[PDB]
Amino acid sequence: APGVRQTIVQLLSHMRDGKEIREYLHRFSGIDQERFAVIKVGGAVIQDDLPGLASALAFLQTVGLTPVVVHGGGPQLDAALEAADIPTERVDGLRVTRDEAIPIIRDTLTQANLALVDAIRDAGGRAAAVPRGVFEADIVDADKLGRVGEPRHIHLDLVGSAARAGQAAILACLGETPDGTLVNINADVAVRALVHALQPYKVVFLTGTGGLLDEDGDILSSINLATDFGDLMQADWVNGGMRLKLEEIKRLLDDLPLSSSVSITRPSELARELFTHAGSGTLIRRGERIVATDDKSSLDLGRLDNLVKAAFGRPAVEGYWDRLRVDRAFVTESYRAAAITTRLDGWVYLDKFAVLDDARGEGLGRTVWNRLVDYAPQLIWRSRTNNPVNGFYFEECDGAVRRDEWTVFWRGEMGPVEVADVVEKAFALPPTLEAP
Amino acid sequence: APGVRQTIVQLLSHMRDGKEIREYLHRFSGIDQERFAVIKVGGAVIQDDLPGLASALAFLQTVGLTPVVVHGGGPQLDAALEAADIPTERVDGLRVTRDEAIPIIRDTLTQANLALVDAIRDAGGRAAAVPRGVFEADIVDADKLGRVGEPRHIHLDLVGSAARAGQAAILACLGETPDGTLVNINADVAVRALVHALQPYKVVFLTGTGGLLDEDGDILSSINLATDFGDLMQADWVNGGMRLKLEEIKRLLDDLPLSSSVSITRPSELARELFTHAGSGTLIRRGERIVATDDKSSLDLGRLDNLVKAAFGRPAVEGYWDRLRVDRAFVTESYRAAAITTRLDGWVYLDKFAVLDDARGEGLGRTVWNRLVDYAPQLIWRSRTNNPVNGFYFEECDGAVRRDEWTVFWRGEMGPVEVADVVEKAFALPPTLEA
Amino acid sequence: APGVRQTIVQLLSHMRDGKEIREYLHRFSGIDQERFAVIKVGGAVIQDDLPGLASALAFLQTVGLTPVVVHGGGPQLDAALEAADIPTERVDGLRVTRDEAIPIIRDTLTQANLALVDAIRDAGGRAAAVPRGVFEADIVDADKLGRVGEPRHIHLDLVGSAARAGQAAILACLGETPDGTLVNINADVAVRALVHALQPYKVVFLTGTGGLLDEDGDILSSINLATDFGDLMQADWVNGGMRLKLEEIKRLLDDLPLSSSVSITRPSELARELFTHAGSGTLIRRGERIVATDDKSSLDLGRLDNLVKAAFGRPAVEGYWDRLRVDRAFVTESYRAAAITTRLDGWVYLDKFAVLDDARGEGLGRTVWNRLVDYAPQLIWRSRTNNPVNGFYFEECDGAVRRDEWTVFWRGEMGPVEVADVVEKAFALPPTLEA
Amino acid sequence: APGVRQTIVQLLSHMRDGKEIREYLHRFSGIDQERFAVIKVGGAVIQDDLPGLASALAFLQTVGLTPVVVHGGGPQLDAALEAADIPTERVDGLRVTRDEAIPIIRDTLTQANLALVDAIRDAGGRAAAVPRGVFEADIVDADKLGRVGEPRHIHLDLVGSAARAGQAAILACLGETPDGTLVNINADVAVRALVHALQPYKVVFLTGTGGLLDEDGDILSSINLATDFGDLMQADWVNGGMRLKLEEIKRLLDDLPLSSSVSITRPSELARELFTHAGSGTLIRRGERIVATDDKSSLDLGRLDNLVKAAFGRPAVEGYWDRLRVDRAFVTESYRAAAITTRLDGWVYLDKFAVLDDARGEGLGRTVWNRLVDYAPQLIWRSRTNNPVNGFYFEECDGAVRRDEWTVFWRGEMGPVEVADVVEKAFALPPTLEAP
Repeated sequence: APGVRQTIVQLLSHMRDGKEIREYLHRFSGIDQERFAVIKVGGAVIQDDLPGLASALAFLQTVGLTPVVVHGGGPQLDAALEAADIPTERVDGLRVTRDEAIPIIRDTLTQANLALVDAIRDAGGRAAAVPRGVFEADIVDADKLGRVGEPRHIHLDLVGSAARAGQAAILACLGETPDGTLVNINADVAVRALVHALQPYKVVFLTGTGGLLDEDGDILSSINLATDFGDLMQADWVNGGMRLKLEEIKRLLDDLPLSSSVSITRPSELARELFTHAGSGTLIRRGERIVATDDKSSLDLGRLDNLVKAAFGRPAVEGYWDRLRVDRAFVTESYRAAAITTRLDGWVYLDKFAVLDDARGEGLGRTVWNRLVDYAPQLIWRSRTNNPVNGFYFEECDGAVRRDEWTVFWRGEMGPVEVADVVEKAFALPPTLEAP
Repeated sequence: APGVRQTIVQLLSHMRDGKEIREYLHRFSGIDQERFAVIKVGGAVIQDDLPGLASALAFLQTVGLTPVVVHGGGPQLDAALEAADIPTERVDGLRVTRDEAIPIIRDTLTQANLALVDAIRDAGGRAAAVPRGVFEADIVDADKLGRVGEPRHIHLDLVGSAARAGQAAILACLGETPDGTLVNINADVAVRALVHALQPYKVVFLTGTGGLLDEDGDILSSINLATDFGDLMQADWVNGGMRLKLEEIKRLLDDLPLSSSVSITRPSELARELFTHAGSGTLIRRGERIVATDDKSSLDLGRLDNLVKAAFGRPAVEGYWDRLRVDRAFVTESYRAAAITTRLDGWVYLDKFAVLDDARGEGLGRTVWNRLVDYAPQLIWRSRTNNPVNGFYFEECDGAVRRDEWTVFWRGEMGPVEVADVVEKAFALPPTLEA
Repeated sequence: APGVRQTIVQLLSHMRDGKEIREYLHRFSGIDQERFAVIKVGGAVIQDDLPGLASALAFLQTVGLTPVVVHGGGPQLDAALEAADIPTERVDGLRVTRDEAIPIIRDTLTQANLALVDAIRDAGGRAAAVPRGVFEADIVDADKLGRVGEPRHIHLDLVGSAARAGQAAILACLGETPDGTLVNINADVAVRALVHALQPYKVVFLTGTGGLLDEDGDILSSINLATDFGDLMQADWVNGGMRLKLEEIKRLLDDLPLSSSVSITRPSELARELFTHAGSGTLIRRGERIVATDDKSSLDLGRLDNLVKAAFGRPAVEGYWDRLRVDRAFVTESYRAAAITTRLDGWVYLDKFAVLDDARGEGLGRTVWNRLVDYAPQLIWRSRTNNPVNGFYFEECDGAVRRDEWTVFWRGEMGPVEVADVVEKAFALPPTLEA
Repeated sequence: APGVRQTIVQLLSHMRDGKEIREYLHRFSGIDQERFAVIKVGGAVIQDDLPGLASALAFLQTVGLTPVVVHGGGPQLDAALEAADIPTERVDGLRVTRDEAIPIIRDTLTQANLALVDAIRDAGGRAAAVPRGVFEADIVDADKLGRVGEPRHIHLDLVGSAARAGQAAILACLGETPDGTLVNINADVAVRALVHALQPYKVVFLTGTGGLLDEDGDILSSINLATDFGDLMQADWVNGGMRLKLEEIKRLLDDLPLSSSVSITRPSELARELFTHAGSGTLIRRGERIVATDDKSSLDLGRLDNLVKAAFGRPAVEGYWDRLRVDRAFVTESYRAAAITTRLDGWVYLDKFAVLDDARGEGLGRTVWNRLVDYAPQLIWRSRTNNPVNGFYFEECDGAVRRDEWTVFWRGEMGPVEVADVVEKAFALPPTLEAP
């Protein structure tokens, strides 16, 4: 194994979008090599675009990553079994495939599966086709739904055989009960059980839609279940469809570490989505709630002082928290990220902003900032010249002001005359953390 | 992938027998994806010698060849883990595995199967494990034999997915009826159906035995079903066992092109057997019958002169064939191997013996010799000292005689005084090929 | 050899900064055998960090580049094994090694040298150790300094024998007078003579220090001898040490083509320094003086429009240059980097700033900025929000102002109220490049 | 290291001339990798045939072998220093190179050396040029011979650096005294000291002559110093030249294990010489004396019975050695190989022929056979049908006779009538070793 990595990495060291690939490699250097990625795909894409999914899969595996790919044959089977016939039966709320449809789906996927594995190989990747035997599942209903079952135990045995070898495990979605009765698993129950078993770092659904949509119909650049979910279920414009995947993605992530994430995208924007700070697709985390409030008394000072000591590096001076006045407060449920407003000549003033190393990487330091600006469109703050984080402040503000030691910033459509006054004030505020 | 294929020629280009690999392999340009090779193995070898088969399979695939390997779990299943949980195997005709044994064989082979695929990768080969879903088979008997079935249709779909990628398709021996009923195919019916479907160039069973035996117990260097089979079934020393595989191998080849062949061997002699003109193991063809004749006139001279020019390397001098007298003639149907007797002072005398490089390797040069000695127990012939073949002549004869240039031989329980005369004649006979 | 060269492109073809290696390397198609790179190192690094230099050298050579490395044994010889047998080094001008120290330095470097070549091979590189016989040198002083000499003629014969084979020629720092008298060249005179002989494109000293320092003690991101040198010698904070290497590096480059450049760095920042437009270490060129002017007329417009089309990517609108008013103009001699001031309400205003990709990497875009600020302590300019350069503008300014599309900047100790006016002007100024 | 071998060997397994290359590889698998081969070369070959030596060297190294090559510049310097001048001085009995010739030979060889290393690389091999620093040597005479010295200690340090890397160490023949005085070593003293230090298995001198000559002028297919040497020094036709190399080669081998050998040949016959059982060049061993005699009483029976028990596998029946009559006896000094003649109806009869496994491989079983036939041109013997050694008997005889169990052979221009009688006798002789 330590053979392909070294160079594939001495590569990744110098690039614009490199720092965030070599490290996946090191993390899953070994053993959790498949713990890299799960990836679902609706029947359509593989059919109408056999070639793009394929071009994609071969980049992850060559980089050291390991897609463990799963596919259904929505459209090729959905339509191919009507050519044949006896296609209708969807008993409870989803598809019943009675004894007659068994041989079709085998033969179809298996056809396609290879089509995909070979499509994968065509693209320069390495992969193993693993189209039977992954899902042990119990058939739970004999009469009604016909011949459909449920994932009870997972033989990861096979995937690892492909992966260990640097192959993308291309699991199709069929299964065998443990006595052998071949069964059709609708792929979602499959993906879960699977994501469960594997604990990948990322899980993606490839569709032709290739992004998800807001009220205005634009692509959705991230969700945060932790906060967003309830609302999100509960809006009309959110069409029937969009409430359920969200149900399911919350479980998928509710059952993985948070360190996990998710996109849903079209193959073409696949590149821009995993490794950049904008992108084109939906990434979904569970992320964490933010706690708000104007009520300095509802917050844990012992604990926040405990938050602060770790982010920056100093403890607040004595008698300080008592003295703080305070306008509005944002603490994410775990007291590892927080934002605080005092006031000044009417201007909302950012007093302290502290995000622990773990929180920034989860992309949380960043949700925080967001309720803070939704609430304060006109905002002033200051900052040490070296706080290497200054750069994010310049990217976001509509104002700046630098002296040797300190730099006062502002964010709002104000003209400097106005600003100069509170700003002058801002340079004058004293240091809140002790000495240099 | 970069370093592999290349660092295989400018490697085997600095040695003596490099032309025979390029020439059997290039001639083995039956890529046809996987139409390369089928390969049975008895349960035993994988167990007691996981490592050998494995070392072997990795040479074919890196060379450009493509073993499509298949395996049962004879001993590992026969014994341990079937005897462990004390289930026990029930035989009616051959083995009945009733509903109880299903989970064991899956779980056992599947174990071992990966054991082998990983054994394969351990050895530096590329392979895919294809341990379920190749054999669609019908369970034909419900009550009696329990849960056992029969190959009706073959999804080569899988093998080609491994092979196409340069993987040794390592199909283990289980199957699914088309409705799904998991079933135990006893491997033979599997291999046939399979070899049927595939039409490989070569098909080899691997066993501990690693060779097959004659009357005297020595390894058997080739058979020729075409001629040998009838007798071969019909000899007592030929033990019960040895009659049937021959029954089956006749079918396997009877159902493949003749261009096909077959070894049965232990991993260790696998090297010497495929690509050399001696070897160590059993190669089996169907070959062709030879018809026996004294009739110079019933033979194709234009064509034999065509056979001779290729074996040795000179053409017969003018007016020769017409001149040739001829006591008796053996040509294998294809005019690529032949043996000819003239006469001399009563002694049957080998005049010419030519077997083309292809025929030698098929083990046919060698059937030819056989009717020739069944017919002439007392025999004389001669030969050049360098004809590197000489060794075989000395292994066989019961006489020799060497002078710098030529060497007269004889094969018969005669005392030199008798012999000396025809022999002296033998040295005297002139060269039949030019300078 | 098969797997190496190839598994280097379809590898660095699936990443963002792959064009800059292909483009500095292909542009670095100064194979000229070894005319690739020279590389000094102080005794220390090889000792305390045998492994780093080593990890480094193996990247150049596998890439197609060819480090011709040279080494002294500063610390290993200075201390241990010279202090061990208690000989001790005698300095008159710099170091005298009288007859007694000969065997030590041979034996020491030669040790270490292999240590490095093997360190090199450990790292997956290819190299040849070339630890005697490169420096033919004359011992000029017999009595005083003891046994020390001077490089008169260079046998590159050896280096090319290692390099031609894809070996990092690892010349250690000993020499033989032409009659044979083994001699200790203090390495500098060696490196010069050597860089002289070789004409590499780049030449780098490796030290623990791994960067060079300014007044404030920060790493120095580039010098420009052409302009900087005089001042540079002539500053007190510039400590004794820092004046001389600069003396020597001026000569080294004064004697190479300008196309040459130079880092001085610690192994760890070696990556970021050669192939990026920021980096971490000292790059030194001779660069060229800039002459200072307010005379629009003394500048080559056809040629500047030629400079501008390349940096940004649009051409100026018609009748423009004629229109341009112009307070002051900085063009580096080569018309590949330039800065221009118009005016506005009294404020010097940066109108255009264009540095071609080549100039940036030479660290020249950056000298330019320098006379521009020495001249205009109070300065205003503007900029697109995306011009990925913006960051440098924010690192420098003492003012900013952002709106969706554009961003007005300023650099001076002014209070926003003053500024707001010219700034409001700044946002108002129209685009100078088309759409 | 275990990287290049495996395949380079799975290669060598099937060939006509293969069994005798893979094993050199295994022997010198590691560590004694340079203990593979030394190789000298006269100035001429590298000049007039830069390309052949070169084509040669690259086959050994690619096969796993490791030539450690040494060269002088006989002709290119011999002639190039007369262009210059002051070329004459050969003080004792060989060449004096006074202070003036130092810079020439450096500069010449070093030129050529690289020429050879590059010639080596041109040929597809891997090599390192190691043209200074191998020979530490003392200059022993200051005034007379000018500036020439003598090999006192050997830094093998360098060779191993090339070899370890799979390079053919191409040592040129210059040296440095330990204080540094550059000196010219005439290459022979160099080769010895070197062969000494290295203990290679084979050592070869490449010349344009490319073989050595007998009385009749034909190429000499092997010598055996052990026996041949005294005579060999002592024959007139043996010209002045041919007595001395033989002096030197005896020392070279007298100071290496016997397991060693030697050819002297032209590059073109280099292929046929190391790996076949004829060849074209001279191979030289020390080999071992053969002891002869008709005197059964001068031989060690306890010991021969000790020889016999190991070769075949049986001990002679009781009272046997006493009974043996005996015509002529050949024992090589070490009692590990022997040949014995009794008589029968006048015909010299080979009674026992036993060569221990070690002796056959030294090629000694084979010298033995040779005095035995020089002495008995008409010879009869017999042999078991399976004694796998039968084949050598057929290659050599001018007669045969096979029955199921035994086979009677003869060697001589006799007609079978004559022979049949002693032969009939031969089949009738009883087994000398006990039962099957």
